[PDB]
Amino acid sequence: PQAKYRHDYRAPDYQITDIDLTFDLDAQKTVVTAVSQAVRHGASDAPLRLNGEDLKLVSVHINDEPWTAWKEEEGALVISNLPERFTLKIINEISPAANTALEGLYQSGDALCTQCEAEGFRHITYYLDRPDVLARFTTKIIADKIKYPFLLSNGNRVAQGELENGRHWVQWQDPFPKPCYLFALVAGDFDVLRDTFTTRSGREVALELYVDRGNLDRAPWAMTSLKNSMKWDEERFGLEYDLDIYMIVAVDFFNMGAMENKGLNIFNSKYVLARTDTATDKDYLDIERVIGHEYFHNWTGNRVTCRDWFQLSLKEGLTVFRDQEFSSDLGSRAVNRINNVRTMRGLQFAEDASPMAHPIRPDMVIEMNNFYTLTVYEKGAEVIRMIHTLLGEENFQKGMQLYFERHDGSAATCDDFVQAMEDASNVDLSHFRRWYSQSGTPIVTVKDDYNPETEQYTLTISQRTPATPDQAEKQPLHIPFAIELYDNEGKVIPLQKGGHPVNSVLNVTQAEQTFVFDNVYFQPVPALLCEFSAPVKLEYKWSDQQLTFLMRHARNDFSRWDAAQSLLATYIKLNVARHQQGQPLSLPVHVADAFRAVLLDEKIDPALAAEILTLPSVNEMAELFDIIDPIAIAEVREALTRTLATELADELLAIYNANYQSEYRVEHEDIAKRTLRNACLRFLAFGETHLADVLVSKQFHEANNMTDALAALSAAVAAQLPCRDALMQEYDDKWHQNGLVMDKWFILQATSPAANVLETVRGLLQHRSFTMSNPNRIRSLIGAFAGSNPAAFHAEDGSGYLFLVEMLTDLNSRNPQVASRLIEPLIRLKRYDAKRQEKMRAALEQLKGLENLSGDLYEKITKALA
Ligand SMILES: CN(C)c1ncnc2c1ncn2[C@@H]1O[C@H](CO)[C@@H](N)[C@H]1O
Ligand SMILES: COc1ccc(C[C@H](N)C(=O)O)cc1
Ligand SMILES: [Zn+2]
Repeated sequence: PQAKYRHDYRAPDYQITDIDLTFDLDAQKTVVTAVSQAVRHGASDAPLRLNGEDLKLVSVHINDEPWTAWKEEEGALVISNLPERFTLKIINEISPAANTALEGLYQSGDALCTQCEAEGFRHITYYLDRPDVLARFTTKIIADKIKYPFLLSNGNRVAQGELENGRHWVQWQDPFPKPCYLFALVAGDFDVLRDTFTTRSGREVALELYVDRGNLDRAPWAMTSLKNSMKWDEERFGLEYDLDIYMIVAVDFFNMGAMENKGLNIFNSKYVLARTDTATDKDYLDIERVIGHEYFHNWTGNRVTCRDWFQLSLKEGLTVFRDQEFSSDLGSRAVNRINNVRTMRGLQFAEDASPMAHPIRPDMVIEMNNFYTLTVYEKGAEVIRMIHTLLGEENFQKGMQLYFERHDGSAATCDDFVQAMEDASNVDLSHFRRWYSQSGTPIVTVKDDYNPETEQYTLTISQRTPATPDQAEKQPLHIPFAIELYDNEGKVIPLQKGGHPVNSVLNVTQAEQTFVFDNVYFQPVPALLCEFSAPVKLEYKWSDQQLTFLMRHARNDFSRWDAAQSLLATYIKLNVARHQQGQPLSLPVHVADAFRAVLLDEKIDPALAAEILTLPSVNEMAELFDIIDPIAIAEVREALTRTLATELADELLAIYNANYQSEYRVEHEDIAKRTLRNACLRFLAFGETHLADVLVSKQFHEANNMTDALAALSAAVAAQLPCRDALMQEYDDKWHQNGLVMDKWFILQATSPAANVLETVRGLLQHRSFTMSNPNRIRSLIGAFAGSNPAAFHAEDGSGYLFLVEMLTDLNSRNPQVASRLIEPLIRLKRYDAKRQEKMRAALEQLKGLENLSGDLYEKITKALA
């Protein structure tokens, strides 16, 4: 498995301009005919090197001459002695039914569908499987009409026919040149929800959502959200859909979330199907965001694509930024920002502190499917957001416009995007570019001084990024550091110096620097790194009173939340140390009082209250520590919940009841109230047993929507309430035939605090609703155990590691992409104590020795074991 390097990019020796594909479809043996029009750009003696995996080659012709000057080698078909311009014809066979990896053309239930990103098209035919080769596709699909009445590919239908022996065919054409990773094919029997969207210039677009039979009842929200996505992109970005038909297919078997194939997106059904009894508010909002994300790729990914895979963030950072802006504009901006910061600080930072650390533009990859990461996506988006902070909306949109003017219809680079933004705005991003090439989380240290004689406030700000295993050399970044200063009534102090305004985004560009502010008439309380203005760790010696002051007075909702997180972090760290000494939780009265104040403040948005009242997750807590003690973290989190539950009991029940809603609506104010209600229920579940048991069981039985039902259920499991087992069996009895709904239940099982969780999980491998053939079930049971129950995963007996090794031993062979996601918790071994580290290393060494170890796993194991 050889590493590939960004610096080794070279333009292709050959282009393909046009490809005509024919599929004689059958689940056991599909025959692919591919007729490509090729053009040599490189040296006249260079062979054409086509990529292919697991293909049975039938024939090779060049201008209809059977060719003799070719050879197959590992991963490749190398064709020699070609003319400058020619027609290549390849016939080859593939076997969809054999494809358990779900890469290429595969079976999902009774349907046939494709996944081609990143390098899946080479599993279908021999091709230039690189995203800087852009070709015009025509696709003819021949199949059994009964089995496959719908035959879909990108674009519009150009031809159709019927054949003997019950076969029929449809031919599609997509006018826009594309890299092969955006090819899609779907064949099956579906229900179809059909609608229309008219663009702002009057183009009528046919919208078509394909779902398995009997799922139309779960389709309208996804269609609503597609329309909302299209409107928003018009309003915010000025972008309109460019084709006549927009197709989405929801499939049950899919490794990732969804896929932006031009005009024919393919979605995991998790990110499509919803009705009020099956889906929670968070499912609704995730469908919204994923529908949006894939639609936004139509411009940022498809009309402008990636020169090479190391440029992935060019489309993914920017399309995540767009999905976040879409959700934030339609819904609660602060709740969005809060949750994206929780992901950054709790999950992304862990990656950046791990053996798999990489810059948002990687330099070295073994298996590109391993680089669809929190870093490339979420840190990628933070980097785009920083450009937006530095430029402002108007200049950022001028940059977007210049980026599309220069690069529409091409495969571009991250550097191209940054150049466009610099050139449009006249903001210098030369130093800023280091964010693309440097891995790891910068640590930003802030000291302050108030001089009452001169009425000046001085911030001394330093930065450093620690080395990471991938990069021994680090340098200072251009860090946009947003501040606000508050007087003692809570009013903002104007920032100025020498008689002139100073921008509140400080440019922190050196290892150390000072910023001096004049006409500061009162000692201020600072709000620092406002709206998480750069993806960094902040070190400032906060008093508890400065933090509770911000919770009361800060102008932006995010700051109030962030101040609450800073206040809790001190006390989480205190109590983890106490747990290690066998001492009970300790929490100052004034800290509990600040959370009481949030409960009783009628002026606070409920959406923001709910988030302040949602404790940091065990992953966020782990981020606070150099060495992670997973059992201490889990138990401290429960104890902190119990303490607050006891101290705030009466207020929690008052706010619980005050936020009752008889009508269920998927509307943002209503969601906010429900999130606050259910935030209170999490604490009330740790009340006196009999009170809690009744409250939680009542909500479970009386709920008129799945948000409320699942909140109750999750509380019964988290607090090990007497009603737990009955409620859990009630749910299984009701919902066992519905795998998406059962995933919620598997997550609850896997994340249970019960002593016997591992035994329960292992027994659920045989559950009627579980199967190792379905990525969503694997994620919901096995993934949630390893990744989201770090306490049971890191059981001192080592049983959690042994369990994961067993499951990876299967998955390595079955589905290496899912295996690679699931090994992540073992690759974090150097964050744990020595005894755990030795057990985790033994597990990794077992896996390193597997027969037929996948490249996907090999990459991660060898970084981990270094
Ligand atoms: C589809 N959208 C909205 C995504 N938004 C954010 N990250 C994603 C997405 N799709 C895939 N990813 C990334 O790939 C990984 C799957 O766990 C996630 N890390 C995620 O950040
Ligand atoms: C291995 O299968 C896939 C790989 C990547 C994706 C992500 C999709 N482009 C997105 O950004 O949502 C989807 C599937
Ligand atoms: Zn994407």
